[PDB]
Amino acid sequence: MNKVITDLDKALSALKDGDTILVGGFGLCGIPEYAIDYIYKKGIKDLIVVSNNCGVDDFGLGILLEKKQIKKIIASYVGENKIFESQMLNGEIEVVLTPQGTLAENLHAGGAGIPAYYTPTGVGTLIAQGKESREFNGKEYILERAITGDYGLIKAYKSDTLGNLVFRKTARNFNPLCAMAAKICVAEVEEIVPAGELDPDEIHLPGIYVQHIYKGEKFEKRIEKITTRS
Amino acid sequence: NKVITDLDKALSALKDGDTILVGGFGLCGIPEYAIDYIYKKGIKDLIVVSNNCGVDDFGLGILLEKKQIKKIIASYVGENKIFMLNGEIEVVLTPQGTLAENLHAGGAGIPAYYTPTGVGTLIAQGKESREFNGKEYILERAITGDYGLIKAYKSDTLGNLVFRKTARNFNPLCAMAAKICVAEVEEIVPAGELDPDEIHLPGIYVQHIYKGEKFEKRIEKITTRS
Amino acid sequence: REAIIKRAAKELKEGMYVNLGIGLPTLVANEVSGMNIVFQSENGLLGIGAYPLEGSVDADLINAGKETITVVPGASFFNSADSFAMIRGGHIDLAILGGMEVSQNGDLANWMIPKKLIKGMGGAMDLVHGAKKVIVIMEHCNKYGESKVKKECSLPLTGKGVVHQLITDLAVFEFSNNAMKLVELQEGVSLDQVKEKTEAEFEVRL
Amino acid sequence: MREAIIKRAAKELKEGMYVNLGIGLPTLVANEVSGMNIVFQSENGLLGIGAYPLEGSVDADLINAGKETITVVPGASFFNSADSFAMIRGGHIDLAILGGMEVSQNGDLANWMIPKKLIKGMGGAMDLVHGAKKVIVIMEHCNKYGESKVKKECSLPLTGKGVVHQLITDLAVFEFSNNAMKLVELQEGVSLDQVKEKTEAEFEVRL
Repeated sequence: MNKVITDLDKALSALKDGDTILVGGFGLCGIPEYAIDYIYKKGIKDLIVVSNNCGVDDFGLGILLEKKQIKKIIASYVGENKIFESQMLNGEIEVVLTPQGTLAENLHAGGAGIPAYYTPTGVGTLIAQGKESREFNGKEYILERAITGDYGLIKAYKSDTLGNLVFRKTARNFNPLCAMAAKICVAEVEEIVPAGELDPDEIHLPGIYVQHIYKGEKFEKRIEKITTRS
Repeated sequence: NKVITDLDKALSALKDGDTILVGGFGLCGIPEYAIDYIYKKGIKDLIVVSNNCGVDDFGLGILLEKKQIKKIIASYVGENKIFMLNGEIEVVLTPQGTLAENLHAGGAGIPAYYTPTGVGTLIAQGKESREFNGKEYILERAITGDYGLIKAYKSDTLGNLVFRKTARNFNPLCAMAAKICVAEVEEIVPAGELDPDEIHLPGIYVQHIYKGEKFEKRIEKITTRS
Repeated sequence: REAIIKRAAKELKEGMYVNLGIGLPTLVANEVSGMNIVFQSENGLLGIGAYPLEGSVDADLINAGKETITVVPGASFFNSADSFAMIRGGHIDLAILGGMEVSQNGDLANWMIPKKLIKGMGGAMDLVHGAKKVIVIMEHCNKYGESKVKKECSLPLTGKGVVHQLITDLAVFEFSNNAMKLVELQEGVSLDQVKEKTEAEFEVRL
Repeated sequence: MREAIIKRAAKELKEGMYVNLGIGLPTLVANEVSGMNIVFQSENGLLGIGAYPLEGSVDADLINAGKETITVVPGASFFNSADSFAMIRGGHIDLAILGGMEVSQNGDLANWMIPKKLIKGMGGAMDLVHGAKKVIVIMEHCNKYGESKVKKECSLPLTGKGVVHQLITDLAVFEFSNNAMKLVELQEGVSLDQVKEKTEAEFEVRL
């Protein structure tokens, strides 16, 4: 049961126009650079993308906007991409803005086999439009639906050969969520270790959720704003 | 520093009728000292949420002696004999996955959610059902409680916890869904000794931390090989 | 009974994630030892290993049946909600369960006997819905000669139309669209023998 | 302007609190509380935010909600995005401080969108306004046109309805109870009449 691959095609070859991809990362932090690069070079289009952000103009999911490869995106914030808004205003891309916690939980629900759940978040706003509303215990909630995808594209720190993952710092974010909610999950990592090397009690994402493991040679890890002290 | 040397510091205000969420799976990962404080003090009419009731002479089974539990929400009593037909205790049997997710929802501010589990059984009785994509799901409600009583391996002074093996189970869920959580642990270390990426439960969920001298950690069925 | 376990062992395939329910299904682990298989424990473990050595026992490590166990290399631990997210989320390939009764509609009753045995469902109701394939293994008749393969269950259901495959000491049945079908006879069992000890209506495919 | 807002907002931070600071103005409040035991939460999966790193301790994998490189305090923890928002939505954060474009007399808040002008998204703001035990908005009292940002009804898309517990501006401090707004404090060198004059929202004077 070796999930390790040295060529992303062994993973993404079946990815086609119109597919739904769940993509980890918060800004440029914890993004799957290689899978994104792979999609960029292969030219796949009419993609439905689920991700917290769109990256930036020249990096992350943003590079997919160049050939207009994304038809629709579900995200809680963008803000950093001029090329993005250009396509948004023109309407070349459908944008569904979702409260960040709703996006996260929708993904959780999708991986956990929960079709829908109620949330206070978004009550009495545009987000509530077209959604069932209920009262529970004297409070107002709206119905949110699970999100699932064809491919999860995630980034992590280490994997073992079983696909058990550990992330590091804030790089983790949405990555495990994108894994569990996707039919096929491809994890790219900085290091791959033998089964047994990751302690069972230190493991963040059980390998059952990872179909393919890919070790990146160099991740750029671009920083949007470098802030230091003294 | 949430560290206490006396359980009464954490539990003094727990009264009759209170709802308590108790961690552990069978006898594995049970808050022995907390259960013990309650047996001694004789709190009555408790509503208890725990996956099991423990066993006749240990765990939650303890409280049954003096009948301190009026109502218990659990998924399995199977290991317990004395454990109802009297009617002195109301038992709401809940599917384990639903129990876990109810608690999780309680800690996460989610009032209700749908699950396929229990459809077409007695479990669905008196609950809303609904269809999503050709499948039926029933609506389940969050569980919350006044006190979480949980067991973990190790804590720092900020209440960050790590659990050990299958001892984790329900424990973190009980903490998150409870107003006041007290955790009993085998080791306490200074803040900074637990790696940020190694922590199972962030200390924000833990109001009090208690180091037990000795946990019995009883084993129900000891099975060995060759 | 060996015929049950061995026949069930053939349903396991390399690379599967499998949950074995308590009772008969736990014995299946011993027949599969030459395979690459990950066993899940609903109490929060992926990667159940062999039972430990006397003295190597650890109280913090047990299976869903409360037995002391060990883990395999690359095992992972998680909490109960994580655990049933995995199960409910459809990530488990195979769940093998025991039963008191199975009906022709694929219904399983395995948790209670009214005013007799009340113990509980545990995680069985989650498993019957979540698992990609659900297999029930069970003795065909009880102590007293009563058929446990029925037109409809007389005991409270664990699930309705949730059983894909049923394996008894007599036969092997499969379930498709409310219909039960006999697909195999156990060695030394006759079609007539099965038709006799089975109340459930089924179409024979052999 | 901002100084009086920030320093007054800082007074709301108490020992032992778990706090979430929204981007923009609120982040500045951390600077006024340099030695205090307070845990700052970052919605991207960290509890225990800490100072910006020294040169060379810069780590791309470690950032705040604002995509800035940071460090962590002792006893920090990392977790995933669902967990972060479970913590927030579940009511575990004592205080969320947020900026705003408008606040209505009913406690309504608009801070995520300006139609056909500013469209970025709401990020975690919608989650925070409901979940936090106390929600404080800190805002300049009037816009660049000298127009009141404290209104009878918001003109901008709502971040949340009746979510604001306390509103701190460069002019005054207001509190909300019963879908009703009270002026409980005047900022230094500000007159009751200046506030009445610069406020559209109807309020009770509780000085």
